[PDB]
Amino acid sequence: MRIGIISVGPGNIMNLYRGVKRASENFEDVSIELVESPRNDLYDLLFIPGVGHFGEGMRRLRENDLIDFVRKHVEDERYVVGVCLGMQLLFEESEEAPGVKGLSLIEGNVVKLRSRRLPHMGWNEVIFKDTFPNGYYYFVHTYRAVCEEEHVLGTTEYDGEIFPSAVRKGRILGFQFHPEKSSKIGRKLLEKVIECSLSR
Repeated sequence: MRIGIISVGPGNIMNLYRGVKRASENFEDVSIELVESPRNDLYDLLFIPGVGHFGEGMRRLRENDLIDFVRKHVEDERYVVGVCLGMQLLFEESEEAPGVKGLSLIEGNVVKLRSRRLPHMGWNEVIFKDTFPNGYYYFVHTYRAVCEEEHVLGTTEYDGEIFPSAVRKGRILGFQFHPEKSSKIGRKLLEKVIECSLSR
């Protein structure tokens, strides 16, 4: 159907765009658009990317009146996928930015990794509960989500601490790693995502 990628948030999103583009190749009738405002009608797959601090992430979302647009997609039973910082924005709050409310699309909060050597950077394994490919992905983050098991899609360890590298609540997905920077298994992940939104 129609895939949308929010393009306002911190960090360059062209990489995730290329990744999603090449991944939607093997299928068809797949439209990809960059989203800057609500001045677009619902997509079937909406990506919320980003690389930066929780606070700026939400600011670029509200400054462009995109918050309701995102909440609108969930209520309307559509697939919303948070990538990297976008995954964190899915929760209620974060230590990285006190007082700033998150999209609150998933019950839980965000806290800094316990490790002394931050930020967490490099490849690490992600073990999925189901659906997606176990394997190594590329992470670059300082914060992690803290949610209930019910919403844990995948896990990853860094310096003794295991955290949810992937989360799920209905048609809402979140990946703490960069799919577009995870080569083979990444494109495969993105494909599986498109694949899931194609059915239902």
